[PDB]
Amino acid sequence: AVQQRRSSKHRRDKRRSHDALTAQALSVCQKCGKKKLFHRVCSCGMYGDLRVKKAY
Amino acid sequence: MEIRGIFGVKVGMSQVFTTNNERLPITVIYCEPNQVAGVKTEAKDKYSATLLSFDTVENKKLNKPQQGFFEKNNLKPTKHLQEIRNMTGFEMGQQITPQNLFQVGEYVDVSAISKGRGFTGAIKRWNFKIGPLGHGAGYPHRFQGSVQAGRGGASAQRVFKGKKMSGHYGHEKVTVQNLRIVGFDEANMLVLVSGAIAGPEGGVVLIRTAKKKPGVVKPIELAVQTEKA
Amino acid sequence: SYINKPGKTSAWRVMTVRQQVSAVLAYGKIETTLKKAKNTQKRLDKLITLAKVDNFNNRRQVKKWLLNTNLFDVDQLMDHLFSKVAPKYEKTPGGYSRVLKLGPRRGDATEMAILQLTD
Amino acid sequence: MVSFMTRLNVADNTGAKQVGIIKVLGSTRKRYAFLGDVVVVSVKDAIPSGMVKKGQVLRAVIVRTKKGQQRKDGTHLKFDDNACVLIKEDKSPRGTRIFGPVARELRERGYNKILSLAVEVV
Amino acid sequence: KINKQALIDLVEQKQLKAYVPEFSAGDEVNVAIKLKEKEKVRIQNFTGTVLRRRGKGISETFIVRKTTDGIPIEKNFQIHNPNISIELKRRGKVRRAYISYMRERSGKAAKIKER
RNA sequence: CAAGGAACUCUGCAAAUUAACCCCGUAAGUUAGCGAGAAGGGGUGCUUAUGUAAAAGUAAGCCGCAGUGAAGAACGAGGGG
RNA sequence: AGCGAAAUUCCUAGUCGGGUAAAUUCCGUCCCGCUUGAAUGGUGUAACCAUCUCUUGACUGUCUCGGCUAUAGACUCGGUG
RNA sequence: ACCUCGAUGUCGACUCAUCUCAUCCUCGAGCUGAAGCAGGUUCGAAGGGUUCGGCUGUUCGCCGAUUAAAGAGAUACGUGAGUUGGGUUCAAACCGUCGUGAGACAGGUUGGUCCCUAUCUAUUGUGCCCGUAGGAAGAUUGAAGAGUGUUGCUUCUAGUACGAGAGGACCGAAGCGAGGACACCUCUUAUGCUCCAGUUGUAGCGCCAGCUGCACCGCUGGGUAGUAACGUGUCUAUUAGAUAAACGCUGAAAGCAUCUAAGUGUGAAACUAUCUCAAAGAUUAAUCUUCCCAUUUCGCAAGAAAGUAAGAGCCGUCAAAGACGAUGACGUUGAUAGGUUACAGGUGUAAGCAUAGUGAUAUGUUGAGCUGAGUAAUACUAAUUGCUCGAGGACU
Repeated sequence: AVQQRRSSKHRRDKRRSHDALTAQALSVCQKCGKKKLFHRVCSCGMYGDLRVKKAY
Repeated sequence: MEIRGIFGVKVGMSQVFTTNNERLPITVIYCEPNQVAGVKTEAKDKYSATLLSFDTVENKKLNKPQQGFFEKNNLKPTKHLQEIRNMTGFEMGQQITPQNLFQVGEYVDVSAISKGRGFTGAIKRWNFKIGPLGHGAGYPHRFQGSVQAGRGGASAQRVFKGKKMSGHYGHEKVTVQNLRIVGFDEANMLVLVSGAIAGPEGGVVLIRTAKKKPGVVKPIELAVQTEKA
Repeated sequence: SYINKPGKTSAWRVMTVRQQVSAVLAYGKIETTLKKAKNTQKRLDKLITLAKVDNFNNRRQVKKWLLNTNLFDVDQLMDHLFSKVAPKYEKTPGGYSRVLKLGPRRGDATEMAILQLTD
Repeated sequence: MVSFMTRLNVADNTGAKQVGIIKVLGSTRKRYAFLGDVVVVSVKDAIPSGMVKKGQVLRAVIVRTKKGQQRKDGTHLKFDDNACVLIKEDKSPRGTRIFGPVARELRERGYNKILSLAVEVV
Repeated sequence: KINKQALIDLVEQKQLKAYVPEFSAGDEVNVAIKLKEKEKVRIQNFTGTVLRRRGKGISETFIVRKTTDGIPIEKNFQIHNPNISIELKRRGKVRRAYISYMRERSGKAAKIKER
């Protein structure tokens, strides 16, 4: 393991171009009508009607 | 030599005693009569073979193109298909009765996909040696170490091409020959075959006439345990 | 290796499983990792099913899986389970508890899930 | 599998006590010690009353193996001890009153000289 | 399509036996084995105590040890095997299905044998 | 980790076994101290009764893979400087 | 005097006996002592050595002949770097 | 002393081998003061193999043991960004020799400081997006590649021939071998630490019992699925071609002979395939099949709302898959995983009661109890009623 110079600038960005974070495909909520995300809980808390998450 | 073929799934490993003071592990392969997808006579196809479909699934679990070709060819929706080569004597909608097309004693070959192993060491699939297991010096016991190609001014000052390094090990469709035939069960359309088949128990098993021999029938070695009280 | 934190061990895992199953029996809702929820629910439902035979042999058999809490203790937990929790669960052949997947945790971005017991 | 330098007692009535392998007859990386395999031995301990010099390099045939041997008939004959017989110049033993059983795995190779007088063949 | 895995046993209806008594790993039995050299066929009544009684239907193997000239000779046989006759002699009591400590047992030092 | 037991090399270096207590036994040499706890062998669990201040122990019986039962215990012998 | 290929021998792997199928490792044996050798003392010596050598019983993953069980790193994820 | 002194780690031991043939054999053949077997030289000739020990720091060197075989050369006398260092290029302690002397002995016994978190090219497998050119889903193939290209004994033919006899075959057929590959771990092994059981101390579960923690995980014996091997099955062939060594045929130069001048066949373990496997980013994008698409009017031309419907993807369950990706099935109409029950299979008569026992305890209840993976029913639980890219022959 050894290197004899420093890295470039564009290739450095290309290496960091593969470091993109994960994406999130949102989903609509029929339980309450607010924003939500797929396979997760809603904002109000209702799930299969079963309201389970408290806002406060 | 029109090499007949048959598909199935290996659904068991057993051991059946035979003659000549020996026992032979006899596996079982289960399948159902398949439906031919088509035939190829070599004039522009560049080879002669027969595409056969199998693993029939229900209609709502298949894409429109393939299933549409299936009903247009008088076939049911199937999950898989493959071409058996050097064999074209098919007719349309032929239900596969393998116990008649294959006798009880020929030496046949079997193709199957192996069990996947991912990224493993080099002692498997290449069969090399490892470092010092003991003897009390340092802490190496399994490594490659020497990968020398040249160390100097112009000896090689590079590396060779082609690596005997295991990639995604396992799950490769390979054909092994010299498998004998043992018996048949028409009730379940199952075939008892000498020797286990590669891959997970239940994987694809293709049985065809072998190339090492043109098919030599051997008699059944009578060792059935009819010894009751 | 030199002296250090041993990470996580099977004994620790089973002890944590016992801790959470006793806690959820005490209250009825526990937040955790989904993997741990799947690990715990097997023993949880097996024990609930065992509680429906209603004999002292079951009382002996279930004793190696109960821990105390601030509100209740092992004896109180087992008596409550045998008296009121079990008679409700005679109308379901398994699937006694429910796990609901929440959002990621705010400390390590871990998939969180809340496990509760509802008939 | 027994490798080398192993000590074993005698079975045929010859008059020796301890013997050790001096040359394993076979091939490179044989790594197997099945029965009926000829081997070259040296008598590590021969009392003077016997007919074999102590340390005489001679030919033996192993009839018992503490390692064992997996039978392919579906049965399995296993020995818990290592024993052999000293063959004199073709296949015949130097002992007469055979003591202990002998395996049938060497019957396929003949050796009727030993098996015509042994106690039992298994 | 479906693999019931009952076909494992549905094909075993050929290699089975019903003459073998149900014994344990602490019982003394005997078995006659033929030795056919094309004439003067011998019969070996190999007898002794069992050290393992286990099987899965085709894996029904068992180990039996005899003492000849002081030498303990142990042989294993599959239940589904031609040219055997498993004749039971006496049944003791054992706690495990595979034991190996009795090879050190000798006369006036063996375990108590059940009637 | 079945089996080989130092065959790998200068290669017995971490590697196993002997251990606590109790009862025999212990070679050569010795300047008479030793060697020596040489080396080599055997027992320890439970119950009953006896011992005693208890202690081990004692006699009878019991079991199984064991009975310092887990955690704590010495490998050496011979030749040369 | 003593010992002698030495804790030291160019010729040397000198030679003999044995352990060793195999042994400049070990011991003793002879001696043109290149250049051994009594107060930079010798010969041998009684136990012992957190020294080495070889033989021996005992213990083997020491290799035959590979890994196993689980973690710890490792690898993805989030925070710092 | 040409090139490196502002380094370009040199003996090893080790795993891996690679290249050459001026080869040891497995090959074929020529000839031989080759009666035959057993032979010897040479030719074409590198596909493959060419071991296990002690001894010397030592790959140098001795012999031991076999096999058809224990061949030689080059890789920094191969490989310390691969590991300890045994002499040797750290020290010294001691013997001997020598210098008047600090000290030298390339003589001798002993010990003896090996760091590197992988940047780029090759590189093992997969990936982000894109192309395969109306869109999408498949089926293919074979330019070029890889493995396979190893090999002995016994029996029959055959003690037949030859040779007075001894000695004693070359060919072919079968079995058995060795190494290696491939598969499964049905049998057996180590292992299978939230499985069971024997099982002791201590301290907890109110106490006796029956549980619990630690004692490796208390030790020990087994064991579901499953890993691997020492577990068991196969294979090294046949065939189309072709020169090579050698024999040639007709046959001239050189009125014949003469393999050569035209072709011809016999024709090497070697060569190309036949055997097995990936493969069109193989842009030489090669070949084929299927499914889908039809709302004027503008805007640098076909979108002004239709904007896949063919499908694929985000996400969850799975998973014998498995560094993350990854591919495959399921997505509620869903048996896709988990659960309840049942089964395979394994552990082993559960606790308690009763009888005898003052009491260690023996028997019945009981083939009872139990378990993480293997199997079956079962929507009992979850994967719900979601979101993104994504239709019109642009061009020959």
